[PDB]
Amino acid sequence: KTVIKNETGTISISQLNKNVWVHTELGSFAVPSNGLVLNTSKGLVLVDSSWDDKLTKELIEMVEKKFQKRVTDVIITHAHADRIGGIKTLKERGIKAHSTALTAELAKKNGYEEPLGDLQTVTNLKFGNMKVETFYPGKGHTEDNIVVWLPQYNILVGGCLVKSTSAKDLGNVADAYVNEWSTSIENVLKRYRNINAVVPGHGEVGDKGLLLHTLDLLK
Ligand SMILES: NCc1ccc(C(=O)N[C@H]2Cc3cccc(C(=O)O)c3O[B-]2(O)O)cc1
Ligand SMILES: [Zn+2]
Ligand SMILES: [Zn+2]
Repeated sequence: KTVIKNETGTISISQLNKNVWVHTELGSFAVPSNGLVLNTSKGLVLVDSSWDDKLTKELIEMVEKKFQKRVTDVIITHAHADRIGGIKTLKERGIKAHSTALTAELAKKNGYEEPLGDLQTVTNLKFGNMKVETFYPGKGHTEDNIVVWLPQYNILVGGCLVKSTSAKDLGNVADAYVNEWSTSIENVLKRYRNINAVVPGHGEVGDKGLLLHTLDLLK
């Protein structure tokens, strides 16, 4: 798979297909974090920003240069820093920051600028030719965590709800609901029965197996 790094190695993008890339940044907490870059005919769309504004700026600038179009939209998958840390950069550049109402409320509570709160339990978006579904499966990693589905590729962005193979514990559970997290995972497995790739919030891209791994970690 084609991989491209910033001048520092702190930012990397890896191609999943012609129009879909994973973006990965190193923040301190040293912790890598994943999101998605969608190359569409109407502009770039990101799933999740990054740890802070410095990295988010760098990310945007890298993909805008490479793909020769603007970042127009970002989907924020919950209100923690690795997801929403760059929200100030998005707002001041006129980049639309989509989220559930709950994610927006929690962002505000925690002193972040507010994303749009436009996403429902199920929301279907289209950016040029690129179809994007957002789904709130229930509480897990956080009370507000959502997943993102690309039905044209059967690619699932699990976010921090979904642990990577390298993860040997549930990680940061300060704001988690460990009794509901299994049901929420099961809700994802029920909705998306045929998955080609699953992108975890941290770690290597996997498949449906990452969902099953997460269930085992919850026992
Ligand atoms: N409510 C206090 C609080 C604020 C922010 C964070 C936070 O930014 N957590 C992120 C960074 C991180 C650091 C280490 C592991 C994970 C993980 O996904 O498990 C991980 O993902 B989080 O979204 O929880 C946690 C608690
Ligand atoms: Zn989190
Ligand atoms: Zn996380």
